[PDB]
Amino acid sequence: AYTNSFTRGVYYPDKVFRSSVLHSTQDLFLPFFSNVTWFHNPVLPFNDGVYFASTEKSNIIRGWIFGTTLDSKTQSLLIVNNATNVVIKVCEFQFCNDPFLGVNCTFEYVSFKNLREFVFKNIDGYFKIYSKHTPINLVRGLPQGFSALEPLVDLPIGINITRFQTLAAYYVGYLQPRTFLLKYNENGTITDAVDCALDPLSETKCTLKTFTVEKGIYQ
Amino acid sequence: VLSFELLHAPATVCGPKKSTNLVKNKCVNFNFNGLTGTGVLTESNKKFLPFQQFGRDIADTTDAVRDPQTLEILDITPCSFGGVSVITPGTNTSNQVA
Amino acid sequence: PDPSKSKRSFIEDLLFNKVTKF
Amino acid sequence: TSNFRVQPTESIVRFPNITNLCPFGEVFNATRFASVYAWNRKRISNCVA
Amino acid sequence: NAQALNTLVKQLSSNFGAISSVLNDILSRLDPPEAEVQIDRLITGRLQS
Repeated sequence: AYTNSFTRGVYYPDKVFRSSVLHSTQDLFLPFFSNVTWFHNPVLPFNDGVYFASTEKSNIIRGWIFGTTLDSKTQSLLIVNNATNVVIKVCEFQFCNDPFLGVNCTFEYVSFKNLREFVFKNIDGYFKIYSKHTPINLVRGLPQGFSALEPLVDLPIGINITRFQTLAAYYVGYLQPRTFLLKYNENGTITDAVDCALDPLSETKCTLKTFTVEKGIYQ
Repeated sequence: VLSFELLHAPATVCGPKKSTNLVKNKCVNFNFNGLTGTGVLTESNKKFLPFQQFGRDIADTTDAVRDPQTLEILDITPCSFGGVSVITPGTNTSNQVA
Repeated sequence: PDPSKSKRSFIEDLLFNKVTKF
Repeated sequence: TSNFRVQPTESIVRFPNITNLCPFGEVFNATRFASVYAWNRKRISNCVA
Repeated sequence: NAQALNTLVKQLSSNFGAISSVLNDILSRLDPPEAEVQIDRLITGRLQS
């Protein structure tokens, strides 16, 4: 089953303040109007990077696991949530399909009313996480609206990842190497965007480095 | 016996760090977290988000920085500079110049 | 010219208004 | 004839403040000491010193 | 004239096949023999710009 992503999955690409300005970047991003997979469960591929989101109420989701095996032979990445905060470790566990009941390490760290959104990314220059939390209308499908995901951590771990698993409705999509245009308000904040490849009008906006296009013809 | 092991993981156990006093409103050479430059460092009201470290103008040139030892978001003005031109009457008539 | 004002004319003011790193 | 340029009056560096409380010298002034036959190992990492 | 000046400024950040367009990278990372080749690439680029 599938659902429309609208304009979600934008995130701050660098630790740079900009104001009242349009800036452009090429990176792994979720395409606009892409089909996310609908859920309300199995192990899934990571591809080059994961977008994950859920219609939260009481922080139901307990965590995530990432790796090549997720089943010993290497320290697979483990992430867990306690209250408003996060516990992280890399572990050679070999649990069955109930790792939440199952409960050689080289790294460890500790930090429908709502929508929570996350991006999980490998840069090869180590691994990073970006996030957002908002209220929403109680609809199961992702509402049409805009805000950017903000960084939480860099994990200096070097772990090989090709799949992930999870410990409300929820959604998964995949990042793609794409150019984007990003609008910054006065207060340093990404506040509108264009996916450059989406359609010829979007490509025109990105050709001009603008959001408004006057009448005419443009190469 | 104190042992030290170095692997491929990023080092998270360091010691004391490189830094100086911070001088406002004068032309100064500077480094912030490895961002080197020179100019007049000044105060600012520019609302950096908590993860943002540096700020840039429309032409990509740096205009602001976070002080890593405080909450201060500085604005960086370039060095004051300009062409120098000599006004002269013809040397056949006088040697005075401005 | 308007003497009450840069002592431009009225039509010169429209022209100076419409027309719009280191 | 030339370009004027107000010189750097002095030089500055800024990086984060290291300092934090981590039990590093706990093995120095401790009490529970074993022997060379069954020596113990204390892992002190993920902090500053 | 705005497009000309902004394009002339943005070309400072282009690498022209050199290791970095931030000149202080080359001056801190490489020894003078090699640094001269990387700077000469940036000079050739910025000058042609």
